[PDB]
Amino acid sequence: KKITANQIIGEIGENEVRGRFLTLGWQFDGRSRLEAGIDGIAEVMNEGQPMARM
Amino acid sequence: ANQIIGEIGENEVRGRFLTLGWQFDGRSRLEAGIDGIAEVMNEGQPMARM
Amino acid sequence: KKITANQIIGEIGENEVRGRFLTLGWQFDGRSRLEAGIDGIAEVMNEGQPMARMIAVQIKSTKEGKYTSESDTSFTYLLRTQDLAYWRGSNLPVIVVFYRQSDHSFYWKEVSRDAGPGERRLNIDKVADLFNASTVNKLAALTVPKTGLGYYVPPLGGGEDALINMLPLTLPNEMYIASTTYEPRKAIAVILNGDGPKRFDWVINGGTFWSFHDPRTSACSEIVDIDQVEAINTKELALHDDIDEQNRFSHLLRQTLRYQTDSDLGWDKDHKALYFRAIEREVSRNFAYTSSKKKTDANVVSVFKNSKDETRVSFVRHHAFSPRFELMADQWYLIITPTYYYTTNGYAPHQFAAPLLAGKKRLDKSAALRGQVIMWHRFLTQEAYLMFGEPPSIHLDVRVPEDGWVKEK
Amino acid sequence: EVSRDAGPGERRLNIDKVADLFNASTVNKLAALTGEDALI
Amino acid sequence: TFETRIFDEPELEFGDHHHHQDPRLGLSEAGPLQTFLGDVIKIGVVGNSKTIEDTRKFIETVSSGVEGKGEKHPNMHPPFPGLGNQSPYRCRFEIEDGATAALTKSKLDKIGKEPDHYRAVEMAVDEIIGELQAMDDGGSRPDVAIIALPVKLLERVWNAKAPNFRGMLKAKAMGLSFPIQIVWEDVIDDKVTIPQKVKESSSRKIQDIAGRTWNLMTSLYYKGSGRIPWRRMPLEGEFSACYVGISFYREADGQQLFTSAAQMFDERGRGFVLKGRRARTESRGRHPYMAREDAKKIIEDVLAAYKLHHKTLPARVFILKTSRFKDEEADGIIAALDEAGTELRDLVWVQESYTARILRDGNYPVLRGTFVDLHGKGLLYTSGSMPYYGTYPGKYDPNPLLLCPHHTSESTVAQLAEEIFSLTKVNWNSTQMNQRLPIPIRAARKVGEVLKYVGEGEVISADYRKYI
Amino acid sequence: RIPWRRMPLEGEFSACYVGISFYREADGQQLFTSAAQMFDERGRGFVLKGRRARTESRGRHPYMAREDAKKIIEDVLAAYKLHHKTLPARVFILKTS
Amino acid sequence: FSLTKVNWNSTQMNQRLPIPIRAARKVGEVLKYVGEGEVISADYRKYI
Amino acid sequence: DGATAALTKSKLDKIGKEPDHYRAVEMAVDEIIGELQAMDDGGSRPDVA
DNA sequence: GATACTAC
DNA sequence: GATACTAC
Ligand SMILES: [Mg+2]
Ligand SMILES: [Mg+2]
Ligand SMILES: [Mg+2]
Repeated sequence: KKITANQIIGEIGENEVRGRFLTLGWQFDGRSRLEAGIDGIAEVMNEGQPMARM
Repeated sequence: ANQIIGEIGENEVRGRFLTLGWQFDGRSRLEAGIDGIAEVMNEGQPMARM
Repeated sequence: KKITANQIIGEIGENEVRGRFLTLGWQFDGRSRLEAGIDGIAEVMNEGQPMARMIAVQIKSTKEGKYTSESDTSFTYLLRTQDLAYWRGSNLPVIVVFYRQSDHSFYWKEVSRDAGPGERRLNIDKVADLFNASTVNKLAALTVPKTGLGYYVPPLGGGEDALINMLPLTLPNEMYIASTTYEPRKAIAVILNGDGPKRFDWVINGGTFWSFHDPRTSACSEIVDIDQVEAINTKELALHDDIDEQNRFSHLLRQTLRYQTDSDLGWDKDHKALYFRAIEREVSRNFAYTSSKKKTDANVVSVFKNSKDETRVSFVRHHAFSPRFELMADQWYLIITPTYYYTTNGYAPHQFAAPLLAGKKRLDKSAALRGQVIMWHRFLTQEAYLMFGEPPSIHLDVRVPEDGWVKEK
Repeated sequence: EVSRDAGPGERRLNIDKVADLFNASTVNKLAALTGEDALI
Repeated sequence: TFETRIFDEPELEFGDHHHHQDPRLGLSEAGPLQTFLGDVIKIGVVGNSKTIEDTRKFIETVSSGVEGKGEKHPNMHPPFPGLGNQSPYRCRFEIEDGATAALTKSKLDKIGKEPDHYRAVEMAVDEIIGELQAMDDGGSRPDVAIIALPVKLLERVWNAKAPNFRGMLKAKAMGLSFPIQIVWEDVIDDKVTIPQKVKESSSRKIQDIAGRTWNLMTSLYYKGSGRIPWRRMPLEGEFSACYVGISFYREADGQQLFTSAAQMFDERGRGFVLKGRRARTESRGRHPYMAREDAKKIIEDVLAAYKLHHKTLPARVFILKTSRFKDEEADGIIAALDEAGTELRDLVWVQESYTARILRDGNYPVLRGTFVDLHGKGLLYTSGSMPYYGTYPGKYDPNPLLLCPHHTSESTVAQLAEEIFSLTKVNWNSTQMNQRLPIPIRAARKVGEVLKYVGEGEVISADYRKYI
Repeated sequence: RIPWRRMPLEGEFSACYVGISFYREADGQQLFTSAAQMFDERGRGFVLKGRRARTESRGRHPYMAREDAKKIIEDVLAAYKLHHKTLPARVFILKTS
Repeated sequence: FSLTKVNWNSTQMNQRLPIPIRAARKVGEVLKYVGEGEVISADYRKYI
Repeated sequence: DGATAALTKSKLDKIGKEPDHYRAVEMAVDEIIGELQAMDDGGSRPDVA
């Protein structure tokens, strides 16, 4: 069961994008397995104030 | 505003784990105590050691 | 663009397994996209308190698929050799869960890695496992090491209703207190020598009949003047402060119960019990409850021959019980103490009876006691004044972890 | 690392730098456990 | 319906404030509560010329450590860690040479050829007491003595081929400087068996080699060192208390009944105090009930013993008795408490002969520590299916006990039941968890068996090591 | 609530602390006395109070009398028994004059 | 010497006087401006 | 947990035998007020008693 | 160019 | 022998 580096770099890129979204005061969330080539959803947030813009 | 810095710290710890590569996993909303469970991959061919 | 139903079925199965884990607590956690082998990690909770004990779980599901050798019990399944080794060099124990949507069925089984290679062929059953609230202690037993210096697991599962040995007694409307016709011991001899029906519904304490029945006929009014009848409310003596009235009412109740057997439940003296009587030499059966669960044969009287020859009789066993007639805060109660009795030629009191009683008391765990008290409640609850109630039920808070202990109590 | 092998526990972790950096330097160690005088 | 509760298993305080519920694991993990200042506990052996080397072989055998025979139940059968380095007592036991004595076969036959049953036991205890007293006044004084008995003796003192041997020897050894311990031959040598008086065509049985050693070494350490191994953990801010236990016994000449009492409390530092009294309390007839004056004197003595140590009077007094609190003996206690201004009081009768029981549908009985309020009384299950040993140790069904408070006690029955439940695993004689009776009742009963043979005008000590 | 307290030792006796000072009048020349009381709680706490009455005047010397010295001791001992249900084993008095 | 750092008015470590006399002086500082027949509180939070 | 006061049975027995009506009520309210005042001056002050 | 469903 | 996710 030898994994490849491809899944590693994909997970790393997703985590880094989530971290960059988090450090800007946004809200990013990933999807499941049945997703249709569509990754998670981001929400615009002010200083501790959600705006429900996705 | 401490929730955002806790989430940032957890994400950065997961990224540091994933950089060398150890298959870290987070937990749910009502977590109390242990924040995550990590594996040892050992340069591919992962082994169940948490 | 197009997605098959198989991944949908798998995702539904994983979600329902996660929900089944969550409905007992246990804080089930998901997994990333990089899974290989283990599908999830589950903690153990106790009423909201985490305990940091975790189990690895692999989830399998199906829709409309019939399992191999599907029957009531067999339920065989085949594993993979290459995946097993992944479960061999692991810290946490690994379990396998099977889910079916057609009958909404969950099952589980732990893979064994004791000393040798895996059997690769699971032979799970449906009576056990079944992934309900039961068998939750035997699942949680796979957290502690085999050495186990300390580190016990609290009794998961909450609440089970038990019962008590006590029986409420509803008293009749009236008694039949009468005039002074006292006799210390001849009061039993006059009815003993009489040709009328024999009754023991009376006691001589201060010159009174002390009867629940009408003293008009059936050989009851030959000792007392018939003109003296008294009955008002039974609110003067059964609910009265001093103790002499209480412990004479206890004897009145004991005599009333002693008369109302009519099965020749013979009264002994060394143990204060009613020790049955078989009319004919074989096993004498008794009450069957028939509560839509079982026929529940009683097999009360037992016959046992010698160790080598079936001709001579060794001993005959009967059931019995002892009453106490206790009380608190009105509503007099009855306490039942079950006991065994031994005879030799049917009608024989025996004289080496103590070792047999001790040896049988060494056996007969608490399930036999519960069954015997249920039998003795249902036997005599089928003329008047026998207004017995039901054994009161109390709801305990902690369930005894009987699941983690296999057998041979 | 929390010492999970002693008897009574011990608080007051003494975290020193360099030797306890969570980087590629320490990974196998992380995976190892699997009178004077005066006058008046 | 009825209101029911299930209490948790209480904790004990052993070692550096470390807490646990099993005495074995607590001692093996944190050591005793009060450590020995010295390093060596010296043991002397008195008996036959064959049992002395058996005792020595036992000591050097168990010094390295023995293993338990438990595979399915490992909490029930833990191994013995030894008597060195990894010791659970932080001390070493040594048999000093010159502190041992042997009984000649010339005089072990004269014991066996006496037609009367009385003088044989009398001369046996006189010989042992004389040897111990000769050992006392010299430079070979031990800390605790062992009286390991042969088999040929154990056909007259026990099998009688009729007074008691233990209750007379423990009464004649009250004036010595050290306690004594009695061991039979089977414990030290696992190749011999002893019959059981009547139906002699059998042999008595004992536990395995690892279960004996825990109790034996714990008792030896407590007897030799003098410091208690563990005590119950006190809770948070609570009023100071002094526990008194009262029981009765029968004199072994006739049918007269006597009374006994035991005191216990806490120390200003970290330590329990458990003791008796330096007096007897007469007979006053055959009844199992105490008078008024003796109860008042007992309460006064307990208060004085507390005030000598703490320099202040206590806040509450807790009294336990194996009898109903009559209306005459419940007034002397009130008067003696009101002469000192003690406010909170409690009086509880513990009854063991009760019939009511709780039944379950399974093959196992109820949990240990079940409480049901039966309209002002308490039904406590102090033995049951303990979920720490992994099973229910025993056969048939457990026996519960009833707690009945007096009408002048200011506490609900649930708090009193919990306090009684917390006072069970204080027995220093054994290291088992399934204990049924509270420590004050056990301590009041243990004094009486030794007080039975003391006599008139003799020395009575308040040390508990002369009775345990 | 109180932030910190002095750590007790092991084996001490129960004690209560009293402190006495003196102070002049508002504008005139008289001298009253003042007192404060202090002890330890049953659990994890501390008690530090003053009194509920004034101690009147007796002249211009910074010294108490035989009647004003008893009442402070009675109040201090009565405050302890309301909390610990028993008298203390030690009384500690501090003064400047 | 032990009863010096129990002053809740300050967080210093160089206190000179013990706590009871300091509390007595602090009470008497404000007890002199209370008129006759007025109320006196035993709470220490009204003096510190 | 610390803001709980229990009147002893001895005190309630003492106020059960005073044949003056006003006096017994006076001792009862004095006892309760003293307990409440001791609660007030301490560090376990509640919001409502 | 490797890992996850399920049916065959 | 059926449909999805990372990149080279
Ligand atoms: Mg799966
Ligand atoms: Mg002993
Ligand atoms: Mg200030």
